[PDB]
Amino acid sequence: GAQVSTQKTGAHIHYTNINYYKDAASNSATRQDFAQDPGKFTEPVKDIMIKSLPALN
Amino acid sequence: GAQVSTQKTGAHIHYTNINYYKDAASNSATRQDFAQDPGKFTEPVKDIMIKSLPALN
Amino acid sequence: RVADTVGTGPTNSEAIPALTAAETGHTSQVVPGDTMQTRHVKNYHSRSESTVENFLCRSACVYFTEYKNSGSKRYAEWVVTTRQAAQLRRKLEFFTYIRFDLELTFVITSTQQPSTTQNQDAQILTHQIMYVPPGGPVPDKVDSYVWQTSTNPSVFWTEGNAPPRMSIPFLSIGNAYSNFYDGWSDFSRDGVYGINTLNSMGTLYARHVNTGGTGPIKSTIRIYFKPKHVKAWIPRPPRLCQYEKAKNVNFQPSGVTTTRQSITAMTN
Amino acid sequence: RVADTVGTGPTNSEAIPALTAAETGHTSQVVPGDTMQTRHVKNYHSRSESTVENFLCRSACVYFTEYKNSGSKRYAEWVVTTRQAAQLRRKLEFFTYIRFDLELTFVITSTQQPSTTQNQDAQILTHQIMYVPPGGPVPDKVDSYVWQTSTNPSVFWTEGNAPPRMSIPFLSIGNAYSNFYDGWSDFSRDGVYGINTLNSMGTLYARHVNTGGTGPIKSTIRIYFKPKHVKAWIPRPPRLCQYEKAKNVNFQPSGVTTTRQSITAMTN
Amino acid sequence: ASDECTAGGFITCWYQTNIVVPADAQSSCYIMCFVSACNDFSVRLLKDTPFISQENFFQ
Amino acid sequence: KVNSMEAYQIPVRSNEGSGTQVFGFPLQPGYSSVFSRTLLGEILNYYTHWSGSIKLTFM
Amino acid sequence: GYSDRVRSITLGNSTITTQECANVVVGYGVWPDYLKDNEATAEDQPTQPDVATCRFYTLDSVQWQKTSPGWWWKLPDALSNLGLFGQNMQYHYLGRTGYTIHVQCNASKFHQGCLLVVCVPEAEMGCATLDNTPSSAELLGGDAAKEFAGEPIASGSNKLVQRVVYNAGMGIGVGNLTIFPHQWINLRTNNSATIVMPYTNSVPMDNMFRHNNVTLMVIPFVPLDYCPGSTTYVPITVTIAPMNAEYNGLRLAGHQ
Amino acid sequence: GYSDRVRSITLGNSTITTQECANVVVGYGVWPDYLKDNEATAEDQPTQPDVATCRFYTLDSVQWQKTSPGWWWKLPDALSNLGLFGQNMQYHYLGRTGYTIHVQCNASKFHQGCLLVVCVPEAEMGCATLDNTPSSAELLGGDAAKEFAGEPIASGSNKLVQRVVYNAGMGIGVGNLTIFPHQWINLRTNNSATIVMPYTNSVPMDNMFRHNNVTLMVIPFVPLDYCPGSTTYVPITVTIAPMNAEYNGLRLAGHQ
Ligand SMILES: CCCCCCCCCCCCCCCC(=O)O
Ligand SMILES: CCCCCCCCCCCCCCCC(=O)O
Repeated sequence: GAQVSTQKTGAHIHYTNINYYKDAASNSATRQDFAQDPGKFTEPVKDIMIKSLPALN
Repeated sequence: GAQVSTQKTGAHIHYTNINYYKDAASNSATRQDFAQDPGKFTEPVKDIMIKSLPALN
Repeated sequence: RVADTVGTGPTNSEAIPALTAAETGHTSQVVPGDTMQTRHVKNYHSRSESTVENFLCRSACVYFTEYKNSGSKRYAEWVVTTRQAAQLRRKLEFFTYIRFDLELTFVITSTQQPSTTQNQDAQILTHQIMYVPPGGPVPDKVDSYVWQTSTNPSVFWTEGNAPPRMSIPFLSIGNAYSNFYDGWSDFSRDGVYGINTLNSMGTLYARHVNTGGTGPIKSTIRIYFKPKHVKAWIPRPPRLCQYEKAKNVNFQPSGVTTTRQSITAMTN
Repeated sequence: RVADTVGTGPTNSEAIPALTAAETGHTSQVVPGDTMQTRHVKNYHSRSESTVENFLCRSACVYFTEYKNSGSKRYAEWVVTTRQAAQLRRKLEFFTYIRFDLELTFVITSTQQPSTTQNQDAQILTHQIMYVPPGGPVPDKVDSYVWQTSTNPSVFWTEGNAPPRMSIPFLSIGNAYSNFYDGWSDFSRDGVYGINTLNSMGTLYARHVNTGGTGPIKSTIRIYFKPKHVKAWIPRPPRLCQYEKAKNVNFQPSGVTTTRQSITAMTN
Repeated sequence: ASDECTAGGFITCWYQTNIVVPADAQSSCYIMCFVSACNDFSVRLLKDTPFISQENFFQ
Repeated sequence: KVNSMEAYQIPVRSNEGSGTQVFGFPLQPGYSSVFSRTLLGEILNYYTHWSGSIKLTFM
Repeated sequence: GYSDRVRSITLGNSTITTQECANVVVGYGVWPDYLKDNEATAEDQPTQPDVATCRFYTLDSVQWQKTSPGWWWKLPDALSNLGLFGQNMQYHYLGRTGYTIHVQCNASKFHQGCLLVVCVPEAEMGCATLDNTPSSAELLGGDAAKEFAGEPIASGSNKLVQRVVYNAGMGIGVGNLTIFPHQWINLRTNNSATIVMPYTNSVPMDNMFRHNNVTLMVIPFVPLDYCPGSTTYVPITVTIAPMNAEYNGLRLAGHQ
Repeated sequence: GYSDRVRSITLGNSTITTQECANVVVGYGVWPDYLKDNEATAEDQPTQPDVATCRFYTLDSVQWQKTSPGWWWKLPDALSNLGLFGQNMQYHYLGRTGYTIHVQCNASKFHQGCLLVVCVPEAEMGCATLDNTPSSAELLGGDAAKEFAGEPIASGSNKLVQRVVYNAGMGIGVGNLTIFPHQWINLRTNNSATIVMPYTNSVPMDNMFRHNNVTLMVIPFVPLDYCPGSTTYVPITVTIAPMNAEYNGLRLAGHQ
């Protein structure tokens, strides 16, 4: 059961990976996980604030 | 995802290549890129000149 | 992929993007275009090296110890702790809670030690590393039954080839590893206080399997840690201080920053 | 594939292929057939070794340095520069702008150094190479914290097997590497002038991980560079001069060519 | 790391107008400054940090 | 001032003439002493290259 | 119409009403909630005292002086002897709860001062002596505020928390406390600060007496200062309300 | 919601933000605009420096005293040596441009004063001596404010502008300056005044150095006055931004 994935390349090409162990802890790291969400740390406050309105009214 | 390409042979035969890395910078060199265009360096001038016409008229 | 700026044109308006309140604690989020006229620029830049996994997916040497083929100190024992190396400790400290698989590489180098004995002949040394879980009997001498390792994971290495490598599953009684614990070992609150209270990862023992030659040989074993499959939560500020012990966060007091000659001056 | 000549027959005509103007600067492009009668010949010749990638896809030794297991000079440091080797420098100079991935092979050879000490025993030496980005702390001594390499790429090699090999992604602040820069480091224009201004590729450090024997050992590390995925623009004439420094293009003045006895003579 | 080739810029503050206060209000006040990465901000070539160093392994 | 909480505070006062300069600091976050120890600066000390806009907030 | 500044919070039989407030902050964007069955390690049914435990509790006020380094409270210790909530934890081996924090300071328009109200998970204070861990009495104050010291603790060979303000006791820069959820009280713009905290911990439930989850800290970045004849005493009051409090492991009272 | 008083104007790389302002005034209800082809006398293409010329420029501030007759600026002269805009006019024979005027004064609630900010097309000042026209140095101040005099210029036989405040130098009543576009700054009600001017002139384009189109004048109808111990220095700052500036007649630099 071979898996085909994209490679890390520049902008302005696939690598085959096969698991040979069943421990699942013997796999490679998940380097390609480019997801971010600053909503927790920034804009923590309950009532939402618009970009251009008086902050306190 | 194996890729099959032609080999370098004489005139007057395929090699299999598989990428085992995702960095994409770990791939082999692109030796077989036989494209040339002297138009930049030779015949630089704007107005095109025919092979057998007086050069200046 | 990084967000790309939007082109803007001059306007006079009731709306006030630049004006905001610090007191709310909602960080202001204003683009360059709101403050000044800008031009449409596309960005191909990628936030692909800031990922927590990329930042923490590199081998670092947590600790090294020395043992002798002859003399009183036959074998070396090290308790398994992340804190004793500053670089590994500082990056782990960046998150309060971390969950991660561990990759271990051991590098062993043997140096001949000068001696009065002569015409020494040296057969290739073989080195045994054995890891004991809490409550496993400790070896008391190098020739002990504990060295059989029937119930204990163990690796044998012959000098002159690739360093031995193993993968470790996430081991914790807890759902996540705790970089900082604000707690006492007992209910009374009289006793040791600190992260050392949640510290029970076991101990590692290294010995010469065999002695090649009469002369004394000293072997150094270096242990390397590489986080894998990393998961983080509750981020913490940068430590900003030199470390003092691996059992506590006690610190000599430190100035906030290096000092420039004057508020106006651009020179550090 | 090379262009193949077309057969031609005698003719008298107004048209003048051989006649042309040098002043326009458009290189004349006339086949042999226009100047003389020719025969139809097919060419199987291929322009497949003139490609820039084939020309620059071969390992060359940019530089080598020596470090000692004992004595004051424990480790060797080399700043990473293409210019210090003439053959590598000359071919790179052929294009003003070049973009290319870098392949690095390190070959390490250790030679025993004669000494007064006797009955030496030598365990296999292990060698560590560590690359530091600009502003990474430099090691001041061989036993420094800098040698942990938690944030720094590093390779460990055991003597007696294939040389260590790594691939490097195209590293530049700029879109392309600049072989020549006509510029000053500062706005004033008083200061160092040259390509050295755009030179910030970091530094490489090599040390003995361990000492096998009491006697002195000297190790030479040789660094080899192989361009990959090459892309070139703005081609430059052949250098035509012996080099003098790696920081400037300063040259002793050179005659145009070797001299024959007379314009008529066919002997060099 | 500071580079001769690339100089980031100079940031400075000036009084557009004199500060004005009523009698019984303090003439002198204070201003705090907060610094952050924008949405377009990015980084590369991760390296060991200069500030953290150990003479010996800690105990 | 670094030893006290006065490091963060920037002094301002009513003055006879308008146009006096409140303060001046280097633009780069990583090398400058003023931004080296901040959240963004500390993360930057870890990485060799940096890109994009910086937001400065004054209360 | 309505005002963003005006607010009214009602928990149990206690209601809080401030004419002026900065927008309320939820620290990680998560409301406190009761534990899931899927995530629950303990088999025994939990006991939920509901409104009894979940009410505002007012602590002893402190005096803001022109030279006060700082004031800090260990929150679990703060409510350890207050009402049914103090009684339930003493009775039960395991407790998990959300916490509502409300810090109120009142001053005249002429007054000028800025206080930083930050709640920090797992803050570990470090002892002034390197070879000794900090004492429990120094670490936690029951019924009384514990105060930061502007100067570093002097050289000593005894248990003693290191209280220097810039390190904040954690040996970390005071300015970077922004990453922890926080709310700024500026006398010209804000009357009081409200922070709501989701329960945070690696384990789903933990014994409250042995372990403290979060620590409320107040530090003045800008000193209080006023012209002569103005009120010279300023009072800061901390009110804390438990949220969705639940208890397990019914046991005989007291800790040892 | 929004406030009528709050405003934010962004021109080029300069942004102006005032918490309190009187409604902005367009003097004849006409926005400044580039010249029409139908109306254009000159055949040669014009050069439009765009954002370079069109940015706010800040002038030297003045001190409002309890007895200041008045301050007045010739606007074309004011920006004659400032940035690219000063350079373009020196290079070019003909220039036509719109002008944005922003006058900012800050005072404590206790302070009381009223300033009249009026822009007047073709103001011609009259010399104190009847037989002599006014001198250029007296008529226009470059990089510096020119000040009205409460008393009439004394008897003289020399060039000298007549500066008496009631005549305003035009020999016309000060009160009737209302017909010219204007905005009142009252310390209790207004922080600053914004006036936007359409280009005004008989000819479509005119040489800037020889001829000045409009003159900004500030006069206090009500004197500044305050109780003792209040800030005794008040600063008035004039910021001017060119609008839709265009240039023609590329010529060697300087005027003669
Ligand atoms: C068989 C030889 C190797 C034995 C390895 C034993 C398992 C070691 C696991 C260490 C994990 C450290 C996690 C971070 C620090 C901590 O939470 O204690
Ligand atoms: C981990 C050990 C290897 C470290 C390699 C570091 C990267 C070296 C890159 C050198 C590129 C040279 C490019 C041509 C010359 C120049 O433009 O400066």
